Amino acid sequence: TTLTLSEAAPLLKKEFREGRLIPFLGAGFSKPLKLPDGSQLIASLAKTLGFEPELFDMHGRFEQLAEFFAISAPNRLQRLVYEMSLSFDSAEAEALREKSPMHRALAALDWRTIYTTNYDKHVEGALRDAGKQAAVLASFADFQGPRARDVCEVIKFHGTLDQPDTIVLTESSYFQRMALDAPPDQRLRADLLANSFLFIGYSFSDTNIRYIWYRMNQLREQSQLGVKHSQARRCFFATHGAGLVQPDILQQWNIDVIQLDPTDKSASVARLLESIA
Amino acid sequence: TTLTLSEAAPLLKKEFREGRLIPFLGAGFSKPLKLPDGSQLIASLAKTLGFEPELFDMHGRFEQLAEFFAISAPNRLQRLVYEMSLSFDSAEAEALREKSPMHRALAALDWRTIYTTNYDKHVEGALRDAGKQAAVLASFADFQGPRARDVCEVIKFHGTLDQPDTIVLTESSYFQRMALDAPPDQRLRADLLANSFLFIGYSFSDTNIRYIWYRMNQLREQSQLGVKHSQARRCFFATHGAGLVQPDILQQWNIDVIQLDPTDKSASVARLLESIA
Amino acid sequence: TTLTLSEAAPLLKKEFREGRLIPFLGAGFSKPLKLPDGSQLIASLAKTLGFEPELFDMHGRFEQLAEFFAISAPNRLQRLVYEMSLSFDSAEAEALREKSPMHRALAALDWRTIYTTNYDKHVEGALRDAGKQAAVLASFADFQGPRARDVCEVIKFHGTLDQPDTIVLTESSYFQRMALDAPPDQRLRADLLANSFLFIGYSFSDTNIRYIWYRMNQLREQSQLGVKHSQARRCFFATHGAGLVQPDILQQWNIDVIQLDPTDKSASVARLLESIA
Amino acid sequence: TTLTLSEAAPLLKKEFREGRLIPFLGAGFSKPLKLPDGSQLIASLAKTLGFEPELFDMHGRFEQLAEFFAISAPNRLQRLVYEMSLSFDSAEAEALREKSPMHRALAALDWRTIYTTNYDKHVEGALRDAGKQAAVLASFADFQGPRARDVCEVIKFHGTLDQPDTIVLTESSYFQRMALDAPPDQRLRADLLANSFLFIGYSFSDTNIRYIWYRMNQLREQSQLGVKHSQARRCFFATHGAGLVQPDILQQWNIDVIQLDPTDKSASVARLLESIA
Amino acid sequence: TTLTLSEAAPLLKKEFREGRLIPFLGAGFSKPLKLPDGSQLIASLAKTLGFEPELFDMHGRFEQLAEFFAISAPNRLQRLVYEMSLSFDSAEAEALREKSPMHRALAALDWRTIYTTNYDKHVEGALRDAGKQAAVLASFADFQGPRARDVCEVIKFHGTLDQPDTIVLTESSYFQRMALDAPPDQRLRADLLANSFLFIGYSFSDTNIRYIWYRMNQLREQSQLGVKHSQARRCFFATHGAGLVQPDILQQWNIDVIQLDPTDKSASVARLLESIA
Amino acid sequence: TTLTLSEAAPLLKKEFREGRLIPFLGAGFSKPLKLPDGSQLIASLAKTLGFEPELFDMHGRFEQLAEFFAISAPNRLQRLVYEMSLSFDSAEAEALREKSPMHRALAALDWRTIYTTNYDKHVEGALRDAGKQAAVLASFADFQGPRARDVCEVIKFHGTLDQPDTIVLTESSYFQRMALDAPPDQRLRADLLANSFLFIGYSFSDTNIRYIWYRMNQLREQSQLGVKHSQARRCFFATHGAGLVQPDILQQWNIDVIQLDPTDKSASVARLLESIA
Amino acid sequence: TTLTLSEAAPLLKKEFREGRLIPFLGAGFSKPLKLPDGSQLIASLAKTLGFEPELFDMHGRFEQLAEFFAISAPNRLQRLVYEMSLSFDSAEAEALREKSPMHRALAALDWRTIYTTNYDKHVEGALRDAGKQAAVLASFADFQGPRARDVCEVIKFHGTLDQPDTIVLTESSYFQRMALDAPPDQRLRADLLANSFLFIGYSFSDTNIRYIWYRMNQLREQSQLGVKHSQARRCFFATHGAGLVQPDILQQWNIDVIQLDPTDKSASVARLLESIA
Repeated sequence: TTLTLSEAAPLLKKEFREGRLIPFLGAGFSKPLKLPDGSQLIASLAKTLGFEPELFDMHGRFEQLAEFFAISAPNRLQRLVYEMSLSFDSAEAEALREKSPMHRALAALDWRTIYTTNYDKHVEGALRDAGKQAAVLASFADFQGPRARDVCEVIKFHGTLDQPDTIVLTESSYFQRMALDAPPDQRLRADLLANSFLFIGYSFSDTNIRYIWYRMNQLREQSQLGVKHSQARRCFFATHGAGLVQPDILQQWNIDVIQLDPTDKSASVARLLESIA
Repeated sequence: TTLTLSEAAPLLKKEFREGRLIPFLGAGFSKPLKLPDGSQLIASLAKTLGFEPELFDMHGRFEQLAEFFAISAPNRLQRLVYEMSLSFDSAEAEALREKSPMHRALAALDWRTIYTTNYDKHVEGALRDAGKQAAVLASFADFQGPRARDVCEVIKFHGTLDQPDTIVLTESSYFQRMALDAPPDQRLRADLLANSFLFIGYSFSDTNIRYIWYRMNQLREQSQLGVKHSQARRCFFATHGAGLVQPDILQQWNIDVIQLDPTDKSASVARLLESIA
Repeated sequence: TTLTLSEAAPLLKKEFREGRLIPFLGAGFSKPLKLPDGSQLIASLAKTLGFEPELFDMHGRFEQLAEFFAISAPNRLQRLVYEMSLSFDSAEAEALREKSPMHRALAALDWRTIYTTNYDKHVEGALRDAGKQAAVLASFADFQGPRARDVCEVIKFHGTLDQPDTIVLTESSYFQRMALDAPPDQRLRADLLANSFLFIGYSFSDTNIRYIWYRMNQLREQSQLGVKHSQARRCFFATHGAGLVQPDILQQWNIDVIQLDPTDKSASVARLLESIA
Repeated sequence: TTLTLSEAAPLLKKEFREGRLIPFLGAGFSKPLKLPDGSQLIASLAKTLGFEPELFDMHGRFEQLAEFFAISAPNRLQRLVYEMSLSFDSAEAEALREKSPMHRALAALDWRTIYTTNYDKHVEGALRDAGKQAAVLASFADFQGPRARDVCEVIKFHGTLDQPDTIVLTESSYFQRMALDAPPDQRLRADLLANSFLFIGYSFSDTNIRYIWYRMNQLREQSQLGVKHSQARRCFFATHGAGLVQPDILQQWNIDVIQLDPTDKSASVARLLESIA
Repeated sequence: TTLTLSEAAPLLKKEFREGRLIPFLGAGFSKPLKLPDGSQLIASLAKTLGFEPELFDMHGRFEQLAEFFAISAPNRLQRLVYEMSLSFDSAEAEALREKSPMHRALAALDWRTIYTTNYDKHVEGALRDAGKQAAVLASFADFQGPRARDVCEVIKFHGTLDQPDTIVLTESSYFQRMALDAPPDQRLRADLLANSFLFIGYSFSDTNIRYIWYRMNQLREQSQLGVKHSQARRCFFATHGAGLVQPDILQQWNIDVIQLDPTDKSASVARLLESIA
Repeated sequence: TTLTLSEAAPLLKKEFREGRLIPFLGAGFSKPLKLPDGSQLIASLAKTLGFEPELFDMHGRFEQLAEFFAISAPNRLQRLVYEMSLSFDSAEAEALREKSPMHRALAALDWRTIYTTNYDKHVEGALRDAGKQAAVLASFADFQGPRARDVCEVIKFHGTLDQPDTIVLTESSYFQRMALDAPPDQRLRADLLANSFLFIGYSFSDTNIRYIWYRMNQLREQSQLGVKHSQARRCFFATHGAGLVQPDILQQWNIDVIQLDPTDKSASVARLLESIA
Repeated sequence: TTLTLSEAAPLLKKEFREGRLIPFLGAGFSKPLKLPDGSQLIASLAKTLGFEPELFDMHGRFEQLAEFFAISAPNRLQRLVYEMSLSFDSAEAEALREKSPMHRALAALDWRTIYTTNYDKHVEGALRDAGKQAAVLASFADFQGPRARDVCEVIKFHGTLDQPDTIVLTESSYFQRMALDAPPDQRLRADLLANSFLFIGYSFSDTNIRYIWYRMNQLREQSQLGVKHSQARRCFFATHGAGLVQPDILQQWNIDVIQLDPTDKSASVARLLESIA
């Protein structure tokens, strides 16, 4: 129950010719940019509170340690968003983004909507490197602004570093995004009615994208509760290690798993995006 | 920011004299009963599908492996609920429940409402051993039935083994209980307006009780959105290892952490419940 | 499809002996107290804005005219709540409440929970006249306070005049109570799981109690979505003019209509409450 | 250093003929209306918290006991404002206000501005009984509303019972009115530049009107800091017991003390207001 | 976001019929009177100190050069106020004031309060030419004096030339008027609670009236900090060149910009004041 | 809601190890020195004005009777400051200060800043008896003078007897210190941003330290009006009789009440200061 | 009335040996770091709103154009703070800060307190390059945190780029900092009582530092209003072009002007800071 590269290529091409394919890009898409972890950044900020960096990492997950900065030392949480903006959007990360085959193969296609969950600017900046125009959508003021219909709309699903109050990084902020009331969430509610999604750069043990995968399936079934049940467009999830139990769970959430070649991570994602063209 | 046994004893006693203390019992409360794990039970059922037991456990969490039985081999999921009912409610588990000081100290108090998240019958059966009456509340038909006001109402928050369609064990069933629409959820929505909760038998890395801890705090703040902000009754969480970061997070969710003595797990919980008397 | 007085009397008595009957009292229950209309009060306050009283009533419903005071002249809306508290809870209204057979027959029964939607104090004051104790529940601070189990809890579903920020009288406040997030709403979510309701003092053209009648039925059906469908306790609505189409609609909302004698309105309600005893 | 009735009568008449006399009415002006104390009302509300009424009065001043309701039981503070509105503005208090010679002698004069610090409506209602028009000014919305120049403006310096969020009764609300930032305070800042004040109904041990007496003098001296020092209009304070040290202190705060006849309190105030005519 | 002449005429007329419109007149209102600059006057007085007139103007703003006379040669600062009184209030300036259509259209309306920031007498003298009475209010002794209610009160916000110690012309005097403690400032604190302002004769680059525009908005928001936020009366600013960014800033300071016809400056202001009639 | 000696000892020790604990010493700290009352001293000076000492005390509070000397007989007010300097700083008061355990336990700790409100020299002289250096700060010339960083700065909040023009003893001087413009007040404005305060030697009925307790809380909340609300360091107030209502009021002013043993007043304060060490 | 380099060197050295000299660093101190203007940055962000960059600069000052982004397009104001943090704190600005003789001569001295008004980190980073420790103080949470007495405290008077809600850059934020209520303002109120200030890097036409220069002088004179007038420590302002009128104004604001050599701006500031050593 797992597609290969050559099997999924005519399936993705059919969704793209009629304009109904939306990429949903994760943290693994920014892997060739050699960015800092963030868990390494939050551990070095804990030295001022008396923590050793390996000892502060012991006390919980990354969003739980950021919860601790949000309530006990709020000036260090703003310091964390500050030095991620210097690191994730540095000039060295732009130079790797010029030569990355993943970001070139993404920008070679005329997308209409691109979703991403990472905070850096390298999804839009890939489109600017190809001479294309992109519109960042993170806050209410971004949606209200005018733009042309030719422009690909890049929705920052968890905020952008240039709008620091849109960042979803604290554990309490992840829990209140489960109600789906943010402006990126309301845009997702209308796009799942018409489109198929291509999830790239996630792991099966994320537990946040798994709730989104569940909740998208529940909103598709709820949208056809009184009418006869019609078949929906199939979503996709590109993986390098699919496993043996998790692809069967994802079938019932309207998502087919695509096994990519695990020898070179960045090349096999680039061959997937070039087979859509 | 952590209470001890002697510091939390007058705080719990003040809530109990005016009838506003509700225990919320977890899987660690059934630890002295020597029950099977359930993850061990689901691994031995996977031998018929060609899995080694250590290899089937590798492919995900326990609720995710039960999701796999719910969609690929539904007769093995009903087999799992069957042999948990033979194991968790066996005669050997009742005999340990007679002599358990945790279950005796729980039943020595005249509670009005007891919440529990585990499937076995040993919360009510502790009350039956003390000569007291208990009313199990898991489904809609349980709430509709008549009972006296003297009877302690034990709400099975995740179902009961004698009503197998109420069991919350599949991963999709955990995700749809986050909307809080079940009859145990609607009872919780009214009890958080008036009561304080005593959480016993959980870990900080549960990620399901953490959403409940968040969502109870959000429903308290939402219930006083137009009126002036008044101080609510404080909830409590008894732990044997509190850590160093997690008790500060729980303070903002209206929950004080009680450090119990970690040398004997079962005795220190029993000294907590006897200090309320 | 309409019950009479003698037909509904053993049905109401069976629900009352096992403690599962809750009155839900409307504005028609305070009809013998000779209170001012409120629409007459809001029209006389509009003289300072240049309106004739018959002309200000023309421009919309009562909750819509109170919306106009909430946004254009907020000191007149607080004046309206002020002079309803002088009028609805006057000493002349208490003296009629002493001799009212509706309020005496209500207080002759040992209720556990009484719901009411009107702002005046005459539901609790009927219980105080019979020597019984009542607990007013309108805000979050009311639920948090201590009380005995013998005391009948009177939940003010639309607020109380002694807590003016709990009053649901503006049109926008009626619309945001449709989400059912207030503390009287969260108490209603748990009481519909176990109880039957006796609606007294409403009209079929209210359009606010009709949404509540719909939404209670939807929450009963949602509470048994996975289990087998069991039969719920039947609710009741006492009327003096039932009509011919509206009682059939109410049957599908789990509500039986009771036709009372329309010659004397107050006496026939009093004969209903005395047949429960 | 104390004026009598006949000595102060040509001094008050000269300020009134040129329209520069403003009454500043205290709690002693509502003494013939036989109102409840308020300290008696707050003591009877403390029975629900377990206090005896003589024991709750022991723990502090009246504004300090109202501070205790504002933070520990906020629904009882709104209950206090509720039952003062039923008591201070009752029909029995209006009937005594019809026949009170103090309120008749106040309304027989064509005032331009009347200040009062008590919450009841009996300063305006005295003017309505004489067939005159009055404009209540307590909140920002009251000043914004239109009115004629003939109408006497009655500024409620500590709020009105029909606008309960304007009430200055909590101790913290008295402390933040010392900064003089409320809309009645900003009106007082401009009226002290041109007018003389007649303080009626205070005691020397009030400690709130003493700060106002100090701060008015400081604002007069600050308003002529660069120009040559000119003589200001003299303010007045009518008393029944002047004492021996306190009238000399008030001379340096630009206030002359008028000794009234202490045998009948209400008659001697009425002879003062009739000598102005 | 800019009103025209015909759009703002019913808005100004509605504020004037209910007596809540106050003009706030600047230096551009005395432009047709052909007065000397003052910066030209202070430069010619610097010849005695060894300055060329174009060189003395180089060393700072006009209020900063007057600061230099206040501390290094105080007899030349009094000389400056002397020869402004001979020049700004000359007989030639009165003869132009007789025939000025701006000053005739101002005096054709029955104002209650007129604010002005310029030192000359031509705001009152316009009212004396129309046969109307005016009361100059600049110092504490002016407010203390008696007057009738029919008389329009003209408050000199920065002093008058006949009271030379009230002149606000030194830079240090402008800085200490930012605390708003002068008698014209205390009158402004009470008038912003009830009135709308018509600012005529200023520029956007003044930086002194911009602080007043900010501080009036802050005092309106501070006056409704505990009550519900009600809508205030809108202020107005008549301009001949509005620009493109500055009218949007003024919207948040409760001020609408009125674009007047820039071809004839004096005629378009006169058409504005005649449309109010 | 009241700490004991052993409960508050680790809380005070944590603030002291990081140098953020400032004592704020009242008149009860100079109680073992057997000083004259001052109210007894001002009554004996009134014999020359014709007053009996028990009769002069009747006419007002102590600061009000000192107001009477400031305006009617100014040479007796300077006589009062003269004979307090002979009495409060006598050689007999120094000998009791040598053996006082309160003053020894205060000087055994290396404080950085000590505030006191009493006029005598016995707070610095306690530090000189322990061989430590102290710097008295009362006037502007004291702050301007040079000193080392090792020296504990003792700020005389109400003046010192060796600088008689700094004494805050007249009622008008207490009222003008409520604006917080004195040099001890400006130092307090910066120290509340970083430090926690230990109030020793006051009563709940002081009404001057209650305004300071209010105003410190208001300045903490004003200092974080635009940023997210962070938790401040908790202040402390040591008492021998705490009462039952007043400790709850002080909780909202960021002050925890410490109940000391009332059997020996001086010993229980000394055990508090030695538990910090 | 202007000091030279050699004349001011023993005056600055005497204030530094006794620890009473505080630098107050402006935007001209970050001039050798080759930072972008900010007015250039805000003009390039206006291209998305339809402005040419030379045309958007025409419509007002820099803080007024940032006011326009704060109310009409708030996502571009956060974009401005974002790309100043990438530009002002870049790695190229750190490398120039290593070799800057101004920043080396500043860090060669053991300061106790350094004030700065610019947003970049190069005042602390100069101290970190010399192996010294610095503590950034911008928000309330910064003052509450612990630190040693050896550490130089660098107070960011207008905020820091790593705490974006502390930035004072909008025109309305400059106007509300004139009340001096921010935590850097409250620290300035206590430091002017004891210290002398060295202002480096400002112009005479700033109009914001001129209000601070005025208001510091007013707070020194207010702090000695009742005592005899003593001479204060003299403040200093280093300039490259002093002019001819402005140094005489600054003498009355307790500030002496130091004329530095205008041929090399950065070298003459470095010779000033090395003459203090």
